[PDB]
Amino acid sequence: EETRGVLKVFLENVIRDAVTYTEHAKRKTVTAMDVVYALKRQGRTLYGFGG
DNA sequence: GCGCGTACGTGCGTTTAAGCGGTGCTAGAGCTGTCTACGACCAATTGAGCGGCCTTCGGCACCGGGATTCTGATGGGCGGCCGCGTAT
Repeated sequence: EETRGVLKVFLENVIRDAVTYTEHAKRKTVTAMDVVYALKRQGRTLYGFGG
């Protein structure tokens, strides 16, 4: 139960960062691309899927 | 170290819902195409900003003068010294 709470914490913040750009971009269908930059912000850079 | 307790791992059976590949639909990203507003650039004038330089009143904490309270030598008067001393 404890971890689910955190998992949620983490998703929330990242998706929070991600969603804004997508809105910024005048679109709904939020991209994988945002998922990542948003991750790069919080400080969890990912190698694999992007740009 | 040791001992008590119990909770969490390992199993089977029951059960529940992910993953698969099948189709359909249209939304929303991506492209594309024309206009023009807003930002860069160059100019000239102006005062906000920085170095240089020294300001004044208020607040913390040390202070100031005057009446008043407590301690000390002074002193006549009632008593006691019993022991040397003059007079008959």
